[PDB]
Amino acid sequence: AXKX
Amino acid sequence: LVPKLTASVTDGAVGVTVDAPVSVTAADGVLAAVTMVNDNGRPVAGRLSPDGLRWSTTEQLGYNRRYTLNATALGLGGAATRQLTFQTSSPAHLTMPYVMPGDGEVVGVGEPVAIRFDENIADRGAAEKAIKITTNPPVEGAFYWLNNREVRWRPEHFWKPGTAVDVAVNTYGVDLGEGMFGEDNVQTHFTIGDEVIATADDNTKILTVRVNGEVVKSMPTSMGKDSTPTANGIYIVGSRYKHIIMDSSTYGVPVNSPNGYRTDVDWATQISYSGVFVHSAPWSVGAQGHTNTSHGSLNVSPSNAQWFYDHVKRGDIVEVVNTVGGTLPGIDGLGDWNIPWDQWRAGNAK
Ligand SMILES: [Cl-]
Repeated sequence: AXKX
Repeated sequence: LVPKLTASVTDGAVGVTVDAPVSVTAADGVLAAVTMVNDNGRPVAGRLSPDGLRWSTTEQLGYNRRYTLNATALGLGGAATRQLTFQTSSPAHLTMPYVMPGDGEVVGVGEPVAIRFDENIADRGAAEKAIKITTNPPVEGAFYWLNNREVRWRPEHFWKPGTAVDVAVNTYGVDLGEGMFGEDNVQTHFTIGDEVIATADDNTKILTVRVNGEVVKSMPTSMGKDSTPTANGIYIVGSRYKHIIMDSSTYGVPVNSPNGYRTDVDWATQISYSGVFVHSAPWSVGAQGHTNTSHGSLNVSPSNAQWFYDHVKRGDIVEVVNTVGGTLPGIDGLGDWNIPWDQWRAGNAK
C-alpha cells in the first residue's frame, strides 16, 4: 500500500 | 439530404472518461430516438433536446463499463441509424478530494482555498484544471502545492471583506496520472468576513488585535524563549479548541527530550502546523509582556486566550515580528502568505  | 449522426465517442473506443456526458448530435435532420445500455443491459438515463438535434446522458457514468449507444435519425432523404460500443476508463486507484473551508463558513481575509487529496497526485496539472474557483468581486488567484496531496489557491493580497468564493472540484472521471482517478466531485462555498489582523510584537511583548483597522484588544504575551523562539511572519488561524493537550511528539520532538512537552491547556487557537498556538497560560502571567518563556506558542492570560477563541475565526491573521527566530516556512500549512506572490503565481505543477 501507499490512502490518507 | 440523408441525416448524419455525430457522437462524442467513437465505436470501439476505450478509456472514455466519465467527467463529461456522452452525447449524440444530428445534422440534416432530427433524432427520432436514442438509447444507451450498460454491459448488464440496464438503460442509461438520457434526454433529447427540445429541438431534437442533441441527445445527452443525464446520469453519472461509471468506471470500467461497456456501453452500447443506439441512435436513429430522420431527414427529408431517408433515415439514418448507428450503433456504438465503448469502454470507460478503468482506474488503478481512486482518490477523494477534501475541501476547506467548510461549506457556508465565514472566514478571515487570510483563508486559502485548500483541496486535500487522499493520494499522491502524479498529474498536478490535471488536478488544477479540474478545480474552478469563482470569486465575487473577482480577484486574481493561483494554485500552489504544499505537498504531493494538498493544493492551495489564494489571491496576491488578503481577501477583501465581503467577497464570495465558490469552489467546484470536478475530479470525477479525471485522469490524475498513473491510473489515479477522482472518486467524486466536491462543491463548496464560503464568504470572507471582517479584516482581523493580530500583531505579536516582540519589541513590546504585546499581542494587539485590530478589526478593520480598529484596536479592540491588547494582550500581554510570552512567546518562545531564545532557544525555542517563535518564528516571524504571517500565520493563518486554523482550528479553535476549548481545550487541547499540546504534545511535542506530534511534531517529532519526544516529550521527555530537552525541548519536549505535554501540556493540557484551555482556549487554544492553532496558527501553525508546526505547533504554534494562542492559548491560556496561567503559569506565565507574570512573564507575559516581559520575557519569552515558551517553546514557540503565544502564551496569554486565560481571559485573553478565551477572548481570542470567542472573537477570532478561521482564516484571520496573526503576524509575528521582531523575534529572534527565523520566518515561518511557506509550506507549513498555515504559512501560505510567507511565499512571495511571484513564486506562488508561478506554481509548482511540474
Ligand atoms: Cl448494472
